[PDB]
Amino acid sequence: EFIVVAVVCALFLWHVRSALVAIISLPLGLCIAFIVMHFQGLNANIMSLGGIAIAVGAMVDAAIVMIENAHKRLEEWQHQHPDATLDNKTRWQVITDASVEVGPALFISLLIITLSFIPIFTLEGQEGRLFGPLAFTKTYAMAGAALLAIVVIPILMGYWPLNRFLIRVYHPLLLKVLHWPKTTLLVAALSVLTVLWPLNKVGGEFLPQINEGDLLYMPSTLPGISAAEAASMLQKTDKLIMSVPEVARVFGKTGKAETATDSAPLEMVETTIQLKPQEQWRPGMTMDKIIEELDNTVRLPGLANLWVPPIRNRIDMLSTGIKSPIGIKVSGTVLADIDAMAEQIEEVARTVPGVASALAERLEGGRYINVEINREKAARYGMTVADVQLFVTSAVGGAMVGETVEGIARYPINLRYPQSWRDSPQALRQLPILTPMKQQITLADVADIKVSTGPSMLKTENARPTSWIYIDARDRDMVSVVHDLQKAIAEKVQLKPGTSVAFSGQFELLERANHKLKLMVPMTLMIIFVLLYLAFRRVGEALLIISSVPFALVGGIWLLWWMGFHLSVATGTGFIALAGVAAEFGVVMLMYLRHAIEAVPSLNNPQTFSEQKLDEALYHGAVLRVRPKAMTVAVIIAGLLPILWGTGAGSEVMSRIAAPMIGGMITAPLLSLFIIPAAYKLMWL
Amino acid sequence: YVIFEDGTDPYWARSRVLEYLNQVQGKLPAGVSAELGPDATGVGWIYEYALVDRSGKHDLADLRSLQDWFLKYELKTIPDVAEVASVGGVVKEYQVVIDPQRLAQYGISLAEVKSALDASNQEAGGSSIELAEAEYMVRASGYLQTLDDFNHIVLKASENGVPVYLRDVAKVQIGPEMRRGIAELNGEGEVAGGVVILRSGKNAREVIAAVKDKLETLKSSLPEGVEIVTTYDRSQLIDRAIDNLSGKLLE
Amino acid sequence: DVQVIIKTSYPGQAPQIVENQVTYPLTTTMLSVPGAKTVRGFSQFGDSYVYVIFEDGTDPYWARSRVLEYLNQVQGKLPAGVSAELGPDATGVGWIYEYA
Amino acid sequence: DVQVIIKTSYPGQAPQIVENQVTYPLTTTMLSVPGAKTVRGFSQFGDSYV
Repeated sequence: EFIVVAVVCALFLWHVRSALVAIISLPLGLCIAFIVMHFQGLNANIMSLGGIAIAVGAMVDAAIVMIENAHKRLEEWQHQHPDATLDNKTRWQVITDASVEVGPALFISLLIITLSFIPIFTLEGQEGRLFGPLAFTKTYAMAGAALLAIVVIPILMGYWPLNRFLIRVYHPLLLKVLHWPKTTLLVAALSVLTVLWPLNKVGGEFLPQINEGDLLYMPSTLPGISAAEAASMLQKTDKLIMSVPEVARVFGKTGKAETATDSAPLEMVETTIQLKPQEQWRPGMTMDKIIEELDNTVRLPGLANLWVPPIRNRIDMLSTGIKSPIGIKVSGTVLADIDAMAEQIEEVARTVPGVASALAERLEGGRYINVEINREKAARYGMTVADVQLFVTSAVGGAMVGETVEGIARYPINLRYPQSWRDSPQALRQLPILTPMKQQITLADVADIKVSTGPSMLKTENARPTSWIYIDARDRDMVSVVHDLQKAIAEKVQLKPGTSVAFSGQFELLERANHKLKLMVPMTLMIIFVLLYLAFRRVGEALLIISSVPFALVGGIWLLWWMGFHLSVATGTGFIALAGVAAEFGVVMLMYLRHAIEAVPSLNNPQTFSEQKLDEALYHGAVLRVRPKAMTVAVIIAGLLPILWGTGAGSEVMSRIAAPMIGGMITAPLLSLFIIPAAYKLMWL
Repeated sequence: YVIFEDGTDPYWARSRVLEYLNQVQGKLPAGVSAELGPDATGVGWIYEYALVDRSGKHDLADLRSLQDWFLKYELKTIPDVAEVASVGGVVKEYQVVIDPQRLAQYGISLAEVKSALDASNQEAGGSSIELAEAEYMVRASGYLQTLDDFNHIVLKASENGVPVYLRDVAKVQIGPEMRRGIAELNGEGEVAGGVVILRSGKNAREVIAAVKDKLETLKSSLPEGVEIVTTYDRSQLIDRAIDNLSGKLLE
Repeated sequence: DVQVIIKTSYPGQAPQIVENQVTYPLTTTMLSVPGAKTVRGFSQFGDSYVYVIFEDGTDPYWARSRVLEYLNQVQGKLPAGVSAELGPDATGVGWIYEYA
Repeated sequence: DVQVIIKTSYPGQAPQIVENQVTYPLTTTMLSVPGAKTVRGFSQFGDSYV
């Protein structure tokens, strides 16, 4: 990004030392940002560096503007007086005057950017913790850049073909626009109204699928399997997963590790598949196709396959508890009603075209061998309840009795009967019982043993039983399938008194972030308007240039639709950031145009029917002011194209945040170039 | 009661008292154990109600059990309700009274009766077998459920003879535990009630609103004839004071 | 988020018994801790786990110090041999390195 | 400095037993406390200080 920005600056100014003066603002801004975030206590991660990479161009624009202005002033001075006659005194004077002529506007523009992206600190929770560092570092970098531009840049600027084509292409369009401004504003309104077409096709999700070098495999199955069978299933599924050429290691495991952070019982597979470096396969096999091949290769009837990254999966399980991205919780107080409702919902969900699989957790899926100890019979032989259940807690059981020490180690002891006495319930009814009377009897003479069903594990959220339903959909959108499931389970499934249904997982966080972003726009607009009145001291110009963000939004959403991205929190942040850049471009344009209209033409209008010289002032404000705007737009787009076309680690979020800004910086400036002069001419009359 | 200096964190004090509690626990008697108090104080008694039954049907011992085992748990879930206490009523107690004359005839001492009574209320099964198809968990009964179970336990086994049952030395019955608190309404008679205690440093109006909403939405699940009559409510004073101050400011 | 794990062991007790005598008094007691956002909890044939997740902007150690007090307050009601042990100072996302 | 003392009593146990069963699990556990600079510890015929 730094290299490309330097190249663009050197190609636009065609002066090496000017390019150096322009780019020296980036390293010092980076240094200031790093110092401030070290003082605060942040570390270097994807978000911080992403914020700095996003702020690169927004911090170089203000310096290149002043550099171009000083260039023009020096050129004019040289054109006025003979060459080969100069000294440091007059040069320093003219450079300082040229810098002061345009400093305040760009300073207030950088302040606009900063304090208009500041309102994103209101995010709370997962998205807040994710986007905190980004906003922090972006604000720090922009503040340092503004400080340097208003303090340091003049000093080292005083110490140290293409535009003709732009003018030739701009002249006639500008004239024909100034001829009729009303029709121009009308076609602008229509170009804003034509935004409703892509908004429907753009999807919706919480966050992009940030892919890493590994991925988890956690299938859902019934708890009715043994230990040896579970180990055999693990072995066969691991050997089947290893059959894919993009797998280096496979470490499968069932049950739990010896830690409190793992509560998984047996019958629950959790494998960690390690993928080879992506430089070891055909450059056309993405992660989605690898997941598809894995899903198609390890069918293994009896499992509901699920593939997710480790970090994201564990963060989801921590924040919500549902491993899958989409999930439905059925609450209530009765277990039978909850189980029936979960079964119904699970059976209805797998008919949605986008869903790939759906599985509900059963509550009553546990087999019990109930031994009702009759107290009358147990008393007839003279033995308490404890004495008759010791024959099943220790003989048929094997509970621990103690532990032996060996240096530092310790190992437990067991005690139980042989295996031939726990074969079948009929083998229990024949258990030999040595009564306290030193007698021989069976277990059927003192207790009735039968087989039944009941709860295997009781999950309760907020002290209320709940049943979770895991949904898996990889082909269709997230919000689309969520709305489809809502409609389906609200149409063809009837509720029962005492039970509720709630969508959880990514959808709750998505809705929270959506509400926050929806209520966050007014603050940004108000800050922009305040800082604009602070610079132009008029409400007219403030509203004039603040009415330019809609074009930016239209362009951003169009580019989002064109690139195939979905609407998420990253795109929201992108729009909240693009608003400020659009406002900054409008400020620059209107400031230059205003100086133009202020200098010459304040004399002819008092004589009515005088519009010939009013257009020449606008022309002058669109002949001398064409290079700065083109340069700002070029550097803004060039400092963002790299992170847009980037394909690496963590590039998903940055590309999603950059796409809206690059989309808007092509539509808002191109339209502003014709809407600002038109509306300003209309306002001056 | 340990009262601290001014400007002290309400939680720093508890965290510092826990350490000295641990330090002194090593010196207390065998079975004594010092338990910390709740996160509220005496001034936290925000809301108080009484469970009235104008039908002469539900006895005094049922109202208190209903309170303790339903409302103490339904209201405790409110965000900032530090505690819910029960006042008045009667607690159900299994009283086994022994006759000296009939106890001497059999020649049994009280120690054996106690050891046999307090050794038949365990429930634990710690095995796991396989039925040739899948896992099979192992249970084991042992909980005491009804009264006849108390008369069906044997104290000593007579070799080839009628063993002595608890029904032979001691008779069982239900009774009221020694009452520690008595409550009563206007002039009618004793009544069981509850007391909501708020957490130190939180707003009372929101807690009262939530408590009233829950007690209202629970009015359908209560038995027929039982009603909850409020005896103390602090929201009325809050409303009156706020209205008075607002009117004063306006005038 | 800020999560505290409470793992209790009840040797050989059906899920319902361990849920009535161990998990319920813990899930209903931890909901009164200052700053507790939610309290998940599930009991198995011999164990009971309770996850207390707190609000945003809460000290990771203040939460543990405040959960210890309510753990002590509820310890007097648990069964004879049951004892609730606090969890480690990490969470599920803390699984950094794994070897075989 | 900020010092915390942990005194444990094991009646009548040779230094090695009290060091293996009492002092070692304490010295190795207290080294994970946030902010613990060092953890000294020694066990005697009946006691263990950390």
